[PDB]
Amino acid sequence: DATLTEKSFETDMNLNFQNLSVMGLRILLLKVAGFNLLMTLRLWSS
Repeated sequence: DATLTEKSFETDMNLNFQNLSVMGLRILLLKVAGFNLLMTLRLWSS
């Protein structure tokens, strides 16, 4: 029950290339993990 933690830097700040950087990285991570990593790790530690 919490927001994991803080950092004050790990944001998106969409605007130019940075947008595709944070967005593209998060979108891919979920596209590669949502159906692969999350499946493997589910049985394999970490």
